[PDB]
Amino acid sequence: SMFDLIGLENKITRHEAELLSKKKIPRKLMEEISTSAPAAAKL
Amino acid sequence: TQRIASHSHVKGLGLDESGLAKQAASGLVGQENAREACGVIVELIKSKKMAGRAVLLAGPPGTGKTALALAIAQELGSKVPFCPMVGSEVYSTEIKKTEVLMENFRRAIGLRIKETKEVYEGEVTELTPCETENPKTISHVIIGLKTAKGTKQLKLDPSIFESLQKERVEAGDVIYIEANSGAVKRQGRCDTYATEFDLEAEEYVPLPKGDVHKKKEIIQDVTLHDLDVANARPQILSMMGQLMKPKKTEITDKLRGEINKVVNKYIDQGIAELVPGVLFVDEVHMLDIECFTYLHRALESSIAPIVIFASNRGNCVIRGTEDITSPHGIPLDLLDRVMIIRTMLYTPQEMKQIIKIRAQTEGINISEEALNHLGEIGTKTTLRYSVQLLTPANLLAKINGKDSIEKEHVEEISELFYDAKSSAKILAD
Amino acid sequence: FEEWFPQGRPPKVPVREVCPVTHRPALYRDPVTDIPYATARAFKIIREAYKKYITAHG
Amino acid sequence: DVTRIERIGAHSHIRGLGLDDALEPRQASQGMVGQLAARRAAGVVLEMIREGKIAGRAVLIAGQPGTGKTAIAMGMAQALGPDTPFTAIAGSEIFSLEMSKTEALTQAFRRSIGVRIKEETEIIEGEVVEIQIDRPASKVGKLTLKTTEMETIYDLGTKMIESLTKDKVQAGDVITIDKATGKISKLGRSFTRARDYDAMGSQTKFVQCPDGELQKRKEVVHTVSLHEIDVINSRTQGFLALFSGDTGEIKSEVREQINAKVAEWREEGKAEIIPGVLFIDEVHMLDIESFSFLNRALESDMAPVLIMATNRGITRIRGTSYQSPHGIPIDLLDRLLIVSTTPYSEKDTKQILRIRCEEEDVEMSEDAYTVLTRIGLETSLRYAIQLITAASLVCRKRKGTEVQVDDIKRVYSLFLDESRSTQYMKEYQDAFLFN
Amino acid sequence: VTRIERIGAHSHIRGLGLDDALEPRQASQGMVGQLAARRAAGVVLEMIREGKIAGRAVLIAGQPGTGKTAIAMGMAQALGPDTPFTAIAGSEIFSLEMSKTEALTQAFRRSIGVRIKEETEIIEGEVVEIQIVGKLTLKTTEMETIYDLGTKMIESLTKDKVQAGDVITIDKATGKISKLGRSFTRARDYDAMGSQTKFVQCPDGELQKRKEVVHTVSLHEIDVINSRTQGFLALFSGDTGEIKSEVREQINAKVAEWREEGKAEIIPGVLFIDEVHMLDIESFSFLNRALESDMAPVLIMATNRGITRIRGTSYQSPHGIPIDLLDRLLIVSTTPYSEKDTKQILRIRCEEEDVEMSEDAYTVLTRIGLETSLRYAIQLITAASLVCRKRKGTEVQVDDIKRVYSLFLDESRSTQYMKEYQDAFLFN
Ligand SMILES: Nc1ncnc2c1ncn2[C@@H]1O[C@H](COP(=O)(O)OP(=O)(O)O)[C@@H](O)[C@H]1O
Ligand SMILES: Nc1ncnc2c1ncn2[C@@H]1O[C@H](COP(=O)(O)OP(=O)(O)O)[C@@H](O)[C@H]1O
Ligand SMILES: Nc1ncnc2c1ncn2[C@@H]1O[C@H](COP(=O)(O)OP(=O)(O)O)[C@@H](O)[C@H]1O
Ligand SMILES: [Mg+2]
Ligand SMILES: [Mg+2]
Ligand SMILES: [Mg+2]
Repeated sequence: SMFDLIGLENKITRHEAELLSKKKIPRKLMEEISTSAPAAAKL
Repeated sequence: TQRIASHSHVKGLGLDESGLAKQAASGLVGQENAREACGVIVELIKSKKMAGRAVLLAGPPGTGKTALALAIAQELGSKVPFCPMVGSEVYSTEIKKTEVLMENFRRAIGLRIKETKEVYEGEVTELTPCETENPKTISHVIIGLKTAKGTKQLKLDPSIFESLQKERVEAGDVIYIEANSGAVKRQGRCDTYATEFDLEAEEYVPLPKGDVHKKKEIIQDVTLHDLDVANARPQILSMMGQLMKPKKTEITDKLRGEINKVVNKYIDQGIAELVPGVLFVDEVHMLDIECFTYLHRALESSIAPIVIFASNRGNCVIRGTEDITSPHGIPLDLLDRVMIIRTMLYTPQEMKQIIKIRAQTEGINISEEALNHLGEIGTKTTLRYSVQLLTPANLLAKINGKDSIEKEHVEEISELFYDAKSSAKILAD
Repeated sequence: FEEWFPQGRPPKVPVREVCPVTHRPALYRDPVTDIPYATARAFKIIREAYKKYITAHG
Repeated sequence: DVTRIERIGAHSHIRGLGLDDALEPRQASQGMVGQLAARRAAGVVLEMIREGKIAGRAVLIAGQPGTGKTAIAMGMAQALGPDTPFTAIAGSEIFSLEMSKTEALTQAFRRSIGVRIKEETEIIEGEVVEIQIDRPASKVGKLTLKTTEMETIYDLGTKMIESLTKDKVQAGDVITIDKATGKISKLGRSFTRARDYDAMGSQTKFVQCPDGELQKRKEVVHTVSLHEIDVINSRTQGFLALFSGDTGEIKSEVREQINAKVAEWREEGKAEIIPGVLFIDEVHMLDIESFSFLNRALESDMAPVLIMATNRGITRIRGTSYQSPHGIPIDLLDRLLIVSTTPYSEKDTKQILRIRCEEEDVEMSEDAYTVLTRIGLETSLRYAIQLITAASLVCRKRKGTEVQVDDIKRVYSLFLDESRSTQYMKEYQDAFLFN
Repeated sequence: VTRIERIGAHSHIRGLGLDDALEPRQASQGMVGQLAARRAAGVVLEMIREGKIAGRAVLIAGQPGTGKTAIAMGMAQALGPDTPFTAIAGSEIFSLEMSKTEALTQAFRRSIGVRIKEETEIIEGEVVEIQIVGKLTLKTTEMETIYDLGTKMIESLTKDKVQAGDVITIDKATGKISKLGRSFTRARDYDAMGSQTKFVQCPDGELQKRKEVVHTVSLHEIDVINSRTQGFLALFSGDTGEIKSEVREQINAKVAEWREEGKAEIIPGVLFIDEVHMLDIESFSFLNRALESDMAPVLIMATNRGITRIRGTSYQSPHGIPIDLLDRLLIVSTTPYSEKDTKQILRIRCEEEDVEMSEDAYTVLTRIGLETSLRYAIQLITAASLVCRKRKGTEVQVDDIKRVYSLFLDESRSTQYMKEYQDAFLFN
């Protein structure tokens, strides 16, 4: 499926793909998330 | 538009009011007799009286046949449909050659549709029914419509209440109501009620400008072939048709007759106006015998456009025949149905004029001695070759920091690039 | 009849909210204070003011 | 005045064959000039078509180019009228990528045979004077129609109520109701809608009130060709292929079923066969396979009258190496009658030029007529015809009223015929390609 | 590692090897000799870059092995990847799916790039809470906002099953929702993950960003997309059929309007048709008219034929092209290589193939190439390299060249040996 191209035409967009590439979670952030593991009022 | 083509300098037949061709005007040089006859052909097209009249441009290569056809097209304007074709295009893989020919015939007959719609559009301000005693009974439905110009109240027929609830029209909704049917159509909440905090896109629209009641004229230009294609395959059967490849179809004469009837009805009703135009078939000698025979019947039709053929083949064997030679690769039977306009070879002076006009259109500064040298090259070789040397010589000059072509640049470009004859000489050796 | 012909009062024009921090046309509202704002700096200022207020009040 | 779809074509002057009651052609009638023997033969063939008793009669119109073969065919078509089908095809039209040549010839033959269906229908026709529809929120309704002679109140069923609502029938509408299927058609309005209603921006003319009884037994005539029946029965969505032409090779079993049921419909009173004409112009473009099919195809009882035209002499039959008269095999030539057309004289050419000038609305002097007749005799008839139009345009350019000799000489010098163009091509032959 | 692209017949060529003044440098960028032809190719490349003049045709004509395709590859490399360069063989147009004229039109339109700019306003953020009227709460690393939801918007949120913790993009111009992924967190770790699940960081900056995006397409792609409802599928399968003239004309006019509005840019490229003498008279006649269009790319052609029969006709013409099309183009002529040029070509090929050869080996291989053909010597380079490696050597010697010369024959020697035993071969 890593080579499936036509399946991406109905699933993603080039700008969305660039956003996904930029904002992918790095290893250190997952390590930190595993290591660590708002009342509204109408003013 | 912006890019410069081989014919981008042709702006029309340089004819005077008396129908005579100026020596050099509208980008055309010489071809006086051929431009005058093209002028009579342009008058024939604009007269709209005749159908199926054929004219053959015949003459040596590089004698302006295609330039004269595009000049006729420029003279006719953008209203008249001018359909260029080349004879190689009839050999389609989806449909028969006669279908390609008939389709291109119908592409050159234009139709101009005139639609006049009366609409009452605005933001709804009230939807109060008018109760009454029957001779709860309502006799009218009052709708108040607001636009940037003002407000209007409409005493609509009571039956519109069904459409109002079907369209879910509410106060503050922008709608439009067509005069004829009286059916309401809703087009979104007025943008004056849109906040920046709510998320919707289609459901908001700006308040209509102009008067609440509007009379709109919509003019659409179509071809008879456009109607043919539209009525041949209207757009689960639609799902299968759109999944499968929508090949061209051999449209039947029944459909074309029905469409002719409908267009005649529109012309009688005044809704539409016909604009018969021109089909230009360049390299017509690529057609085969079956195509030429079909063209015999096609040119005799009262619906056919005016067709412009071009050939340079001389006495050549007709395609699809064996050893049957004809004066232009066209059977003599078709040649009896066409008027022939001869095109003649250019003089060195005319070649220089064309080279100068081309340089002007390409935006190239050419020196007088360079122009003379390129003209003399063009009296050898061909006109097309000498024209083609213009822009590479301009680039060579720009490399050498010269804003104008000097003779040395023409010499160098000629030394780099060769013409058909020099290459034939090299091949022979 | 009243189902088919509801006498709906015309919708009130919304309040064109303005950001109290920069006095620009409001584009957002903070979910926690329900106060509109127009920029990230406005959001930070509003949340700092809100934590100041909530510390002062209790 | 207004530019119609149909303009002045190459045969727009042909209105018929120009014959009397005894089929003796007139010198100049219905746009025909000369061709007395050919026109008399065309009249006899047209009578044979109109009698319809004989199937698969083939006539070939053979003659020199420009002698009036297509003109005679168009005259036959005009004198036949629209009731009798007349399918004209170019011989090159049968070479298709959608179907075989034999399938194309079958569809051409079956297109030239009309089937005139008749059925009786119950038709209600009257002015809506009152309509009441009551629905929950089953539907009930009451409709009253008037026709000057009577006024009847009807109690409406649910399906009729649905149809009336869909058609949006209102009082003052002159409507027609087909009792056989409930289809509702509106002929027109009888008076305006209430002036008090806004929008409704129309003041359409009001049709006159119907007369006689409300419900009448009406006989209606519907004509379809055999090809339409075939295409409709070929598949579930066949009717769409009548316009797009996406008809594959229709199964022969379906065609046999249709031939049988049509024979039953003509033994019964349901339909009448209208056999027509298939005109294959330039028939020499057909190959040996098409002629061989035409041989057997004319022996069918459902075959129409086949008219053919060709100017080829003894020439090679396409797809073969054999030479035969007219480019047609002797086996098919045996199955047809040949009608020969003769070259015209000075008087006939002048009369043809006069008729063409009349149809093109070109006023032209008698000296111009003489010089143009000389040109047409020297060069060709069609060339002179095209010089008529060119000289008209040149005369109107100079603001003249009558095309004179100077205009004809001008357009002659401007536009070349085949002979002068060929001479100039030979004079500059080295400039043209491949000598 | 063996990438998809390996050492081919033109891998050593990385441009035309010209200077700023277009003066051809000997042995530059992999090109050797062909000075006049390389200068002409540089002039044509400048024409292509300028773009002002549509439908200029150039025919690179010469003897076999004289670098015509080498010059074409150098032009393709020197020309940037931004500019289209459609390289096809003459035989690629003879298709059962579409007419030859359609194939040439598609090659023409593929060689014209159109670069379309677009600005959109989208809201991208991480979903904090959703309440079924409706309310949606979004946040970034710098902001938090709450929106009110319409009927269609709540329907879209429900159908896509947007759940708290997702990162979504909503376009204000169209009101459509796209789920970029779900943010990873202490509680959202699982033992297995779905195929669609993508982990993504919370978006930065402001929620309502203003975008500027530029799409690079070609006229052929636009034609195919507009050919039918699911036309873009044909951009993969190639089952485009024959695209109708209506679609092409409407696209040319729409692109003209876009360029007038400044939305799109047109990047005219090159259509290289190698071995062009496979085209028939119908193809050449179509090209004669096709080059007169203002959307025509610069056309480059290559052939080695002399005065030969035009395909589809009985006529003989120079380069197998009718003189109608020859008058419409400029001809660049290649020249046979000298001994020095042959040796330098062999040296560059050895350097690309990573082959170390002795000087005597260079002399003998150059003699073999001059006597038989350059391509044969190029092939013998790697042949002798393999034979030397099998010998556990580190430098290719003359003995290895003699060995491969005896193992692999050329056209002349093979023909002589075939004629010697012609009684055994078929249909002599
Ligand atoms: N009389 C003329 N005046 C100006 N330009 C001309 C003239 N004749 C030809 N040209 C130009 O020179 C080139 C000749 O090509 P074309 O007219 O297509 O010749 P052909 O008759 O071989 O088709 C075109 O670019 C055309 O615009
Ligand atoms: N007898 C005639 N009466 C009137 N017009 C004729 C007659 N014969 C020929 N014409 C006209 O002269 C032209 C000759 O073309 P056509 O009749 O098609 O000849 P053919 O079919 O024999 O080649 C047409 O415009 C035709 O209408
Ligand atoms: N100008 C050149 N510089 C370097 N190598 C060349 C040159 N021309 C040809 N070659 C070499 O010869 C082969 C390319 O020849 P090619 O261009 O295909 O000849 P043709 O003109 O017959 O197409 C390649 O293997 C390449 O190494
Ligand atoms: Mg031309
Ligand atoms: Mg005829
Ligand atoms: Mg090559």
